[PDB]
Amino acid sequence: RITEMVNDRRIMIQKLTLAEKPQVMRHVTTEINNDLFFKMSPVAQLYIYH
Amino acid sequence: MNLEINNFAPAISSIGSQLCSLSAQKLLTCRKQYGNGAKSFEEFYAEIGGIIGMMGINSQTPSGIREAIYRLYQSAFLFGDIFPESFGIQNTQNIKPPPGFTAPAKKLEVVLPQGGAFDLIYNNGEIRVTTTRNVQAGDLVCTVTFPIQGSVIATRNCHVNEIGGQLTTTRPEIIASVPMPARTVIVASFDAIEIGYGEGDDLFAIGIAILSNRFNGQITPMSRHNYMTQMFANLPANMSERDSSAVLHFAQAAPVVLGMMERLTGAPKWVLDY
Amino acid sequence: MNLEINNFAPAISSIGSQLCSLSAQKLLTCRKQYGNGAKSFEEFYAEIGGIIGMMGINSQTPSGIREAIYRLYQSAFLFGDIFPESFGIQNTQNIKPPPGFTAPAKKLEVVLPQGGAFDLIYNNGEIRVTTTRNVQAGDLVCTVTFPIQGSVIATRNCHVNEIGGQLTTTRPEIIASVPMPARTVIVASFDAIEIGYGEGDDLFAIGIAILSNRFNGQITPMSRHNYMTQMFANLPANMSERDSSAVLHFAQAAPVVLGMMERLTGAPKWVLDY
Amino acid sequence: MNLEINNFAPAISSIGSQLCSLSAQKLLTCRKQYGNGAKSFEEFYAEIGGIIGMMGINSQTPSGIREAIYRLYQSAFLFGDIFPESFGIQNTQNIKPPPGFTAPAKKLEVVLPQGGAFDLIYNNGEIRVTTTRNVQAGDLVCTVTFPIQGSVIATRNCHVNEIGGQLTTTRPEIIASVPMPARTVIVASFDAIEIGYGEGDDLFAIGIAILSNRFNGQITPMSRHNYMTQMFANLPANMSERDSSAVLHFAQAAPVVLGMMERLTGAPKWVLDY
Amino acid sequence: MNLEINNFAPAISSIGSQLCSLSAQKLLTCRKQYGNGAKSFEEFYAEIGGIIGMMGINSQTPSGIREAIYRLYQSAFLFGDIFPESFGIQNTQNIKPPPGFTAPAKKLEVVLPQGGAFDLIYNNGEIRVTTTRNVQAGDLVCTVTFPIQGSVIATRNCHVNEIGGQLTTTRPEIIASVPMPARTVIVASFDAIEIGYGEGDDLFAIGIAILSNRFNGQITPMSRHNYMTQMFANLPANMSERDSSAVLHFAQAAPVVLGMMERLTGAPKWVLDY
Amino acid sequence: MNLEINNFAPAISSIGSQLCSLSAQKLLTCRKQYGNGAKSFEEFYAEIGGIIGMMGINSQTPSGIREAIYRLYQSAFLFGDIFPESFGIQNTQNIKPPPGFTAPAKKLEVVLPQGGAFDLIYNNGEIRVTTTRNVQAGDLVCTVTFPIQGSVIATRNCHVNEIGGQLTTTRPEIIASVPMPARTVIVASFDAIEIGYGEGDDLFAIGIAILSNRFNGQITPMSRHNYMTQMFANLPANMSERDSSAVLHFAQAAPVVLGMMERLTGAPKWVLDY
Amino acid sequence: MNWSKAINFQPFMLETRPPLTTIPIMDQLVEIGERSNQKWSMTDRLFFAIRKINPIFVTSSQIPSKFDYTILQMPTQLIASLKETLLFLAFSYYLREYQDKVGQMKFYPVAMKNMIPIVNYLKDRVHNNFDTTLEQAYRQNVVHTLSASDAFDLLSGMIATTRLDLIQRTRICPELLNVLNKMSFILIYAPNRPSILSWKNQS
Repeated sequence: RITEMVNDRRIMIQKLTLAEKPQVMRHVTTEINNDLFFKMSPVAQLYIYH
Repeated sequence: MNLEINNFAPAISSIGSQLCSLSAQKLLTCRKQYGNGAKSFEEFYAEIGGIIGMMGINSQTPSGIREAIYRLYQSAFLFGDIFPESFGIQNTQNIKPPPGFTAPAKKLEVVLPQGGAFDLIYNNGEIRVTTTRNVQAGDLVCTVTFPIQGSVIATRNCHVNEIGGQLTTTRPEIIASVPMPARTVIVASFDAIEIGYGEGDDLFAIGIAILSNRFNGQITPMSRHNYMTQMFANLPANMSERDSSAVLHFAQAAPVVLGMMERLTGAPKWVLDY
Repeated sequence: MNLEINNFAPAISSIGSQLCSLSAQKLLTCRKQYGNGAKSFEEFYAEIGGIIGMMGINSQTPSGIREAIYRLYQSAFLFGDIFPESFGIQNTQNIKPPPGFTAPAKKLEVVLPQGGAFDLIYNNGEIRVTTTRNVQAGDLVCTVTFPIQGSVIATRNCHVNEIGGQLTTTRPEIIASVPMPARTVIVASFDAIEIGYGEGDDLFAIGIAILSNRFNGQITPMSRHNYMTQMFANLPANMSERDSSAVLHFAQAAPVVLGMMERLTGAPKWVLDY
Repeated sequence: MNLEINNFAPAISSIGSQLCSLSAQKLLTCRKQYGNGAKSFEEFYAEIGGIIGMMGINSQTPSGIREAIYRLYQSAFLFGDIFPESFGIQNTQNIKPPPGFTAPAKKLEVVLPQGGAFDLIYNNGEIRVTTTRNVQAGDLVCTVTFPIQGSVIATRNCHVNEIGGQLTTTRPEIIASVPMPARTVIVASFDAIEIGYGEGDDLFAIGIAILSNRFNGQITPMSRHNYMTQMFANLPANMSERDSSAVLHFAQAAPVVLGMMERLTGAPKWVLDY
Repeated sequence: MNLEINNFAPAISSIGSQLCSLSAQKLLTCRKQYGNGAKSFEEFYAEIGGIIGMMGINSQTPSGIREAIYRLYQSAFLFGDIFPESFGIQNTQNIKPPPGFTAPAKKLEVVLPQGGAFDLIYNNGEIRVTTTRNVQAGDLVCTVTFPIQGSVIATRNCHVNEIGGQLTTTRPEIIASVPMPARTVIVASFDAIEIGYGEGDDLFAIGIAILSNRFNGQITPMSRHNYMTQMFANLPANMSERDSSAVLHFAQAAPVVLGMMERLTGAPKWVLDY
Repeated sequence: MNLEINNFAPAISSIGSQLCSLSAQKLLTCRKQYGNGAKSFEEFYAEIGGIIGMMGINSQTPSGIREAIYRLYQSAFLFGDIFPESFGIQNTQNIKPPPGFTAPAKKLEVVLPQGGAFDLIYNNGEIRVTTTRNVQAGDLVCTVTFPIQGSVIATRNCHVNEIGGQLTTTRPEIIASVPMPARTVIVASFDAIEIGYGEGDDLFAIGIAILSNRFNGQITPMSRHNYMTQMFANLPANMSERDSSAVLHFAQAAPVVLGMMERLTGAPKWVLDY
Repeated sequence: MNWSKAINFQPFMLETRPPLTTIPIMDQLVEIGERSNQKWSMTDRLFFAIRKINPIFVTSSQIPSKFDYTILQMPTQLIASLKETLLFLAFSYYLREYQDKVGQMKFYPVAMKNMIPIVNYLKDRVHNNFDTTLEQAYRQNVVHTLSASDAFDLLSGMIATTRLDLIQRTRICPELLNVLNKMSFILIYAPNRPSILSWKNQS
């Protein structure tokens, strides 16, 4: 997953040892939409100023 | 539609069906949390609706899963012969049964005998033939080539093998029961289910065109019934009834997922609950 | 194809052309830096091709660009009248001159005068007229309705107002010079350029289908020549020729960019150099 | 002209096209910054113009790129079954789509039916046949063997499959539409594009001789149209339209870049913008 | 037109073409970053469109480039054979090659043998003559005075030297091959390229007027084809193809750039990539 | 083959011959140092070879020596009168004598006197004429217009001025020795050396084409004998025999060196040892 | 001029690669075959090894292939023998150390004669012994019953190249020399003589 993202950077990761490939780990990624904060609000001027 | 199906089709089809199910679940989840706003729903889906990860596929765009579907479809239904046969037979990894077929049998496919004694006209779930000449009672007049399972209703001047109103064999044969003169009629109605899934037919129509634009020489737009009949008739001769079910499930689920990624509506149960 | 063009079309067309230009320049840049790898070029473009520096797109994905193109096209060519005709926009926002037309005039469009005295057939770049009756020298035989500019070659039994080989006006009319008996033939060939752009016809063919799927009732698939002739015919009469070019550039560029985003080949110089 | 296209032609052609594109970009970059001084343009170019970072080149001079082009062309198109082991062809996982064709279809290729009913001649952009005997409307009179795409203009006494002025199929067939007497004439003009590239023809002319001096027994100098027709006719039938374009782009770009290296003028857009 | 070309025309042309390319590149550079505000594009270009580092130019406004172009054109092509000491000419031998010609040869220029034996009429790309009297096989019919390179199509009742459909010599001669009596007609079509650059014809028409309003005694408005035919006819006999190419490139680039500095549209490729 | 040789030609030729000899010596030195391997001989020559220490020529590339030869040849034989210092060539009276001519005389050139008294046929080294009428001893029959020098063998029925077997004059004239009736034949053979050099004919064949592709309006491909005769017939009348040899040496060495730079074979002795 | 010091690019080896779009999918199937025991060697029990030798006729180079399981044949009508089959199997096993793992393309020698009847014949009559190996069968059948020259001629006839071609190509690439040495072959070169062949045991 890390080596397959396409961006401005070339990611290189040394190949994993045949034994150390199953090793488990936890990586929590949030799944939530952020588009509901950017509506039109009666306090938008306050947001801009602050 | 000309195509060849190798013996690795069930293994490819399991992965394809899992990918389709994951994409459908992702679409529904992103659909239930869509707040109306400046960003349209198509843009909203493209941003965080194509990012699905599993073994093999590692793409975070709807184009990525579209290309994954293309690769799986080509490797399963259009590539000639993947490996020597024994390599596939000795596979130990197991697969998961697909959901049962739910497509109603309306235009049931039957073939007349070589004699040409009868004429065949179709209706809704009903085959009626007339006799040009006089024929003795107790001989085959029609046999079913497309597999069918279910109850039997409204049989006149013909007999079918059934107990308690339910058909016994998957390929029923219609035989005469009483001597008849020429120009008579024998009918046979069926409340049955054929191979395929009835729901999500709108998505199939627009997904078959999408995957026909790519494999133009092999796949052409057609009806779902004809597509399923041709796919069933093109299956390899030696295959268990468990594997053919998975192959057909993937063969029908690929176009509906392709069309569902275009029209951002819900997914059918047979795709979602795999 | 029925459509209503308002007085605000140049302002929307400037934004549309800028968006198309920026989208094309990004594709050539992404196309130049692709390195063969597991990820296909379609996914590689879809992951970074939408990040462009332009206000008015609410998404960093190709879907955002596609929706922006759709809304600009609908506002400019299909919505109808926006605001009173006295509304002042040209004073504060000036537009940029679009590139000059490059489409060769092969099927030049002319209209015969009333009276049925002439026979019209078409050719590669010329028109020849057959007289059904006797005609006196110095009268109209044809006149062009689709504007044209360029040189003139091989005029026979007709005279066209020109100096030094160059046509004096954008709408020439063909007149005779010698009395002609019936069944005579008069020809007029032009090495000239019609309204439109000549490059990117493969992209236009699929882009027009893409945008005809959405506006099914309004826009229909057709060749580029017919599309541009109808678009020029639907322009408001009270509009400058400096704004008509700006409208037509976007009118042809939108299908080209829509079809370019599907077939990820290069871009024409006219879309890129705006 | 004899040649056997090997079964890994697209992979060879991707590397060849990338090499040609890099050479063209280097040429124009050196050409823009050549300030008039003591050295002429060719000493300036032959000193920094060959330093390209790419696998397979064993020199930093234009001679190295010329020899790489020779090796790639011989491996891809000629009878020699030599695999270039020093380029990156073995590690290729994906290819990039080539630019769309832009060659005008002036001499379109047509094959007559075996009957002998018609005589065929040629014009700038059309064909016309004269019937020798009475022919009833509704049968073939001509068909194009060379793929074409575009619009149709000035058809007479014949019907072609088209909607909105745009041709439907890539190989249209011409059929009579009116019963006609013998000696009747029928025409069909096309505003279409054939397989090939229209720009850089002098470079092609001066490069085909360069690559025919070396492969004298396999390649003879000829026009671009004949060369492209022979290359297309020698393509295998089991080829996708996306791979065939990749093969043909390199097949035409190799002579163009070879002649470009001789006369240090510009380069066509379809070569540089690959 | 009346005009005298001196022996040092290539030296002047090599500076004029460089100045034209510099101005066009600056135009596109400023066109890319136009703010689209209250100021028009004309004011923007007049404010920041100048060149500051070239010896010979005395102002940082576009008017300086215009005045330099006027001086160079007058020195190179007009009656006054004045050597411009103000621009720095160090070697009159060094000349960067110009891009190859791209102008299609529609109205090909041919001269009759002077025996009054044939009638000449023109078409889109072909000439065709009718025999006034009896003619025997193997004698001259037509010959071209404007050099032409390309392919040959639809050769009927005549012979031209050709190898693989490609013309051998740059000035082909048409000779009859069969004894042809009774006022027959022969045709000869060429898919070739004449002298000059087809692109940017709109700018040439507006720039030729600009430079004829100044040199009205020597230059008159006319079409590009006639202008180039006369310019090529006025070239000295002691002139190689390497030098005449530069002379003609500047001769066409000067009006195009003069008209481009008025209508601030894009620039043709052959001007930008010199 | 039209050309105008200036009177300053020896000054240009003394530099051109030195450049050619230096290039040939460098080619030999780097040719003896090549080990068979990955790089072809062309790459090896283009990289390590081609480095000469010569003033006035600031290029160490093969292309640089190529265009130095182009410039020197154009100045010396085509432009017309031109001062050597203009191109940076120092003009000095003190120069080196060129090597002596070694071209074997096979087709010696003669001109019959007026009146049609005799008819001439050619042989490998001899001329034989037949008397169409009666002729008395003591009148001219033939005279060589191309200067010749060497011994005379097998002189029959005629007399030439010679002592000890050696021709006394560079332009011998044949005079009949005894009157002859009845259409006999007189034969004169020679073992002589004409103007030019014998070794290196293979290189000349391609060098003349190389320098004819550039100066096509001045030079055409031909044999070495014809080229030498045309060059000799165009020298200015008032010049010594020392300068003529210096001019002709470069006149022949430029094509052979241009050809030697293409086919990287050896070089003739008359080029190396200058 | 056609010649290379690379073993993979010799005239008797064929390059193969799946279609360029199906490459990722065929990788998963190779891992599926690695999960099962789908690999033949010259050291494992011949009873197990002979169960996984299934030569396939080749009609095109666009075929998937795994390095430790695939052996190829061309469509023909000739029938191979036991000695030719053993020689080809040993050749293909010892030729796979130089296979290119990093790239997407695989190279395999092709068998001129049909080996399927011989493989079926052998598979029908092999018992589950703990010590019999494929290398043991090769040593008992080829080395101990044939001269080196006859076995070399058989090997040359089992691939397209003629005997003189093998002897010539062995001098350019040392990898081929090592491969033949693993098959117990010895080459002795002397001036003014053709090359002579001997087994390793007798040298």
